[PDB]
Amino acid sequence: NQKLIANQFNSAIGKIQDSLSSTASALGKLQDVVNQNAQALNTLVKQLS
Amino acid sequence: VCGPKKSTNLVKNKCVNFNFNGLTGTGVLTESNKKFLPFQQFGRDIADTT
Ligand SMILES: *[C@@H]1O[C@H](CO)[C@@H](O[C@@H]2O[C@H](CO)[C@@H](O)[C@H](O)[C@H]2NC(C)=O)[C@H](O)[C@H]1NC(C)=O
Repeated sequence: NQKLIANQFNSAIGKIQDSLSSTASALGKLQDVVNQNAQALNTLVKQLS
Repeated sequence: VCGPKKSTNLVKNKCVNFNFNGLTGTGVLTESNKKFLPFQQFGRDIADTT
């Protein structure tokens, strides 16, 4: 089934691109880290006031 | 209503110790395009600094 398997693989990769390029939430785990750090710094700066 | 203080010239694009109407700090004074309203003398940052 090598040809079938290669075709399914190639298709699956194309699906990954379609998901990643259109679903912003797909990378929420990394964006959340950035957001937490940004909040920590914004909080720290605002405290100066 | 300001005290008996003699003003000096303003020097731009260099680190200076400034005093504007009693407001002091250290920094570089540069030209800007900030649209202050006729009644606004000072602008502020997130930290409430000038
Ligand atoms: C196993 O499933 C795959 C699909 O996941 C079958 O391959 C498809 O077969 C149809 C015809 O019935 C074609 O129109 C598709 O283009 C084929 N897909 C791919 C990726 O080649 C495969 O025939 C099935 N095998 C068995 C034994 O049932």
